[PDB]
Amino acid sequence: GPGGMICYNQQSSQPPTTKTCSETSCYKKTWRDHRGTIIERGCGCPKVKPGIKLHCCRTDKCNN
Amino acid sequence: GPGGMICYNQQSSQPPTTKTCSETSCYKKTWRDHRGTIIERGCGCPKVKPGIKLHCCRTDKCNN
Amino acid sequence: QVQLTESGPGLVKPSQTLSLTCTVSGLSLTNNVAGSGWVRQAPGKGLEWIGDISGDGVTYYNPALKPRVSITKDTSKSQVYLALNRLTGEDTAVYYCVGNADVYYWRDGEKYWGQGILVTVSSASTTAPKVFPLASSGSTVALGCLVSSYFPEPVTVSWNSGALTSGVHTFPSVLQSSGLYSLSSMVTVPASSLKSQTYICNVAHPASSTKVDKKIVI
Amino acid sequence: QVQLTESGPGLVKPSQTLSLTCTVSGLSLTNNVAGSGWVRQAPGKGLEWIGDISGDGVTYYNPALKPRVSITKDTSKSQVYLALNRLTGEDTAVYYCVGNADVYYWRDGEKYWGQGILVTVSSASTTAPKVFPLASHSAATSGSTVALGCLVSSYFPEPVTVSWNSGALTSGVHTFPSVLQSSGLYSLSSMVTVPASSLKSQTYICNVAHPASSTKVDKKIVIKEC
Amino acid sequence: QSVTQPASVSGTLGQTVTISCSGSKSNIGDTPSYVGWFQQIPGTAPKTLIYGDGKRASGVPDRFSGSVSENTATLTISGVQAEDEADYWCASWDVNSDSEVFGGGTHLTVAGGPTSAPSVSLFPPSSEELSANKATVVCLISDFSPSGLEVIWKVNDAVTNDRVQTTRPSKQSNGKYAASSYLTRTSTEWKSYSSVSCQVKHQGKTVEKKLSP
Amino acid sequence: QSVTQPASVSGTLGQTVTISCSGSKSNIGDTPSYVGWFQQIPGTAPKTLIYGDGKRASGVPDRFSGSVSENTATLTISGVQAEDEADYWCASWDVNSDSEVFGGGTHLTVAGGPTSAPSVSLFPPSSEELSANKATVVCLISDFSPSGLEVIWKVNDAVTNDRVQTTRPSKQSNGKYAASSYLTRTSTEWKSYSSVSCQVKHQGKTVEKKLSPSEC
Repeated sequence: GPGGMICYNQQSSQPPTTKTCSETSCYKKTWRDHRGTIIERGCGCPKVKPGIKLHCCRTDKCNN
Repeated sequence: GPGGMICYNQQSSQPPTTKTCSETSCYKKTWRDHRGTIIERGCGCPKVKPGIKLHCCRTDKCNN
Repeated sequence: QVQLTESGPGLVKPSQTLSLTCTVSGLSLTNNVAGSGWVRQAPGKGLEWIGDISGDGVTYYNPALKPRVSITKDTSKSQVYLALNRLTGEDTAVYYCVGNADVYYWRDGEKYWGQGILVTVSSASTTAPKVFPLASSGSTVALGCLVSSYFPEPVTVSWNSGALTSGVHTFPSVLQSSGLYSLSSMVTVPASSLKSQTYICNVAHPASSTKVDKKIVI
Repeated sequence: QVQLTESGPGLVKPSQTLSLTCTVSGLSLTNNVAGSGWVRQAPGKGLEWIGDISGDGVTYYNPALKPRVSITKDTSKSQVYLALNRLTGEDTAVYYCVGNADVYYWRDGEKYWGQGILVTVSSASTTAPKVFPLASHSAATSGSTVALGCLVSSYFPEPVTVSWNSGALTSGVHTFPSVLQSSGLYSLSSMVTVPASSLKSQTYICNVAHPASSTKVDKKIVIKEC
Repeated sequence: QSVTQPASVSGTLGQTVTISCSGSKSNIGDTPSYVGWFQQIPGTAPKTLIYGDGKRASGVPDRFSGSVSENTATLTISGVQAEDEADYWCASWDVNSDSEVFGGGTHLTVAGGPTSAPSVSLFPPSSEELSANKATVVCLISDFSPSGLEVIWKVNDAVTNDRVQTTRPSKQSNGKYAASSYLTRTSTEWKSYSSVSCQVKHQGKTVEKKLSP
Repeated sequence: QSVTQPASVSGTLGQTVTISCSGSKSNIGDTPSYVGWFQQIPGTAPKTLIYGDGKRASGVPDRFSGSVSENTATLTISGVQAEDEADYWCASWDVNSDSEVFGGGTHLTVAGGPTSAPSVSLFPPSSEELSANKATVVCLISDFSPSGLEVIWKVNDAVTNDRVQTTRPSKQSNGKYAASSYLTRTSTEWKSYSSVSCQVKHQGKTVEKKLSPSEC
């Protein structure tokens, strides 16, 4: 993006929302609960706990 | 994972193969070519260059 | 029912390796995201995580202890083993075996703790305790026995082999200038059952592998 | 037809900010995995990457320069801009604009270079060159051919170009590398070998160009007998 | 990684109380969330109150609850019973160090219960111990609340303070408190003294017991 | 991050040559692969020989090829020609520092061409320059191969080494080499000298040219 990497930050199947980020990376964690599959989107590429599937990428609006 | 995390290392759609790893994480890089999508599997969670979609996970043989 | 039972030496030499075993009943040592491991608490110190081994055999150790820590497991025997080398006095502590009944992700489930196993690191050798009697409202009287001059600190006390639990209290220990520990156990009893009922304590010093049974008669 | 043209000052003072522009023709400043940026080469030094801006506007800077570098772009104007502050003599170098025609991933495509722009960091001011003629009886390269030239003397900063007869004369021409005299100024020589018979029939002028001083000298080489 | 919790918290019976555990996004703030809260009565093994995502463990009273806001977690006891007086530990998992981190602990003192006078039992050096040329007079105070008291040994009839070692009070099975003090001398010292005495000061009261050879 | 390549490589005309670039798994060894190879003629801008995954750039001769094994990349010139004598740079992208890293450069000297004797052209100080109390004698050596030579200035007939500045030989458009030497004196010094001389030693031969001050 103009000011930094633009990236999705919505949760699970919510309406897509985007955030400007100072990180050059963007992430989509996914895990499971009694409720089902839970997805979480944001910037950076964080370290996760075992059981969480991490997917990160380094282009604008790539973490859908 | 008797001696470490066990994880897939096959390439693209080749027959699944596995290897033992001292890292506590395991990865699936995917990118594109004129030939199509190219997948690369291994252990750790390496940093990638823009254009590569990195997936990684921390359970035995999770990176299929 | 979950039951985690630690076993091992209560006294280890500063130039050895501390090896503890934990037998597990009621938990899974096979779930990929479930862990079982070791925490410890040293005197006047907080809880310190030692490490974990997962259902896949993957280990995660406390970075500050990584060079001396090895955790392994045998699911056939349903046991988890801890080994800590390059021992120091700072490694003297209560070691708890812990199990994580996780389901979907790391630490998403209930954590179960064991009773604990006190391990002392010293170049000194074990000293068995001396059990001395303590006898001297008029409706109820108080007796006891004082366990004197023992090392390391872990000592257990029972009364009438556990048959007597009402009115009983075992006290915390004390470090005398001599360098050994002493504690007192007591029970309040009916004045009427003084000459007709028997009052014995059972002291157990595991580090010296000793069990004393001392009759309290006035 | 790819063409990457750098523009900017050839002389900057140590307490200013170097601002360079690069006009791009034939490439895409819009592919998310394609970059366009700046490399530099200091005298007697190796190639040093300054930075890149991607089709998404994401920047990647050389960490060793990160606090002082800013790369931006104007896609409407098809231009990429570099800004480097806290300048020192160590920032004196040739700055190349570069473009990466990547397709599927970072740096998977061909790399295109601009012609480079020399930027000198100095508190000194520009000095235009004094073009002196070079003709001598002792310049007889061979028996059928003579050598003439012109010496570009005492100029600063270093970027200077030399032509002969406004580019009509290119055969037998050679411009030499520059030299730094004790004065702190630069000097170079350009030469051309010509037929001895044409000395009285052909005119031979050299055209020196000093861009930092916005000067163009034309020196006719006159072959006079004493 | 370090998580910090208050060193001590006080509450009255029936009052709602909170213990807070402050950390970082790498641990307490990591998602999916894990913040464990464990109760430990000094000298006991820890018992898990809250686990995982602020979930109450099996068999834990309803008054215990766990919550998390950003990088700060909080255990809430909604109506503190006196059985709740104890040490409380918070734990989390840090993803940057792949490690479980504990807080410094917080001692919860639940005060406001009924007052009880201390029963003092003063025992004499055993004939065997004196057969070892050592004398230990043993003062055992029991069944007293509040937790605090002062113990004073006296050799003969004046208070003397040499080799006196007292233990910090600890809860009993009935809910009251107990403490022990040991006066250690050489056998000759004891057999030479006219009278030793152990005095207990608690809640304004004074209970002295005396024993002589 | 740091990638290292040899400082110099030599090859004979027609001989196959390789320039190697050693790095790490974070850069040269990173997959998908990127290792660029660029040719630079001293004083010009670099041209891309190899790009991306060892792919040959547009218009680059077939004799240039690029390969990678583990963390070491290699440029292969199959049949070095005289035009190939030049500096060669390797570049890669390091993902741990998100940065492009270049090697130290490698100078390829293509030897085995025909030998040519140096033409020496000696030029005196111009009258304009002398009007400023400055004298610059200019010795221009041209059309010589191989590149190496020695320049010797002489005032009168004795060898002098003060205020002498020679440039390192450089290729000409025709393929031979050229060099320039400058003798700097004060106008009085020049007009006082009986004879200045520029001598060139090359391939065992010696070519001397001489000048003397005049009032032209």
